[PDB]
Amino acid sequence: HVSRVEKLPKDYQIVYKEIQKYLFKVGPVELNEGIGLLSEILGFFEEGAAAGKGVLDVTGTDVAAFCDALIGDSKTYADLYQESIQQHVD
Amino acid sequence: HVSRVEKLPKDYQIVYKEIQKYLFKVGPVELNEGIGLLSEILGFFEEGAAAGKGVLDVTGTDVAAFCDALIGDSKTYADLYQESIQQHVD
Repeated sequence: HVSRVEKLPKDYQIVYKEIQKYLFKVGPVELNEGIGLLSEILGFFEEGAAAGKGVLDVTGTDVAAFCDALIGDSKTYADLYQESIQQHVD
Repeated sequence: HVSRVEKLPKDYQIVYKEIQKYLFKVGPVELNEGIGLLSEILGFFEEGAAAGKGVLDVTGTDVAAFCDALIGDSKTYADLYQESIQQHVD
């Protein structure tokens, strides 16, 4: 078995590696929120591939601007976190 | 500010809610890996929307089968986790 990152087309992998570096430097500092963000970007990329898009058609040429639009807050993480607890009750 | 989940088209939100329930019952039990998986599915959905796809064009009609293909292992989480540490050095 292998990481789904390794299953991306090569172009997508190159841009993902740029992304990991960037987000480390400007994204959430916390390990878990950091991986949540990365996981999310990975899914953009996976659906991009499946849709027959080139990576820059997903991010645009300004990849940092793409990342920046997902870091504006942590409401998204917070939602997913709170929902999982509400369930773990179940 | 609001969760990006709330910014999805309504059809995508409906299928995401089905997904949260399903994954809770069959997905990783661990809180963090669970949110990582959810984050990833969310990105599939976000790129689906941006690409002009209907949700079932992203998941297929067998939504449980879609979820099942992302739960076959945790190599993907493990990768993202190990990479973040290697960096937090930096």
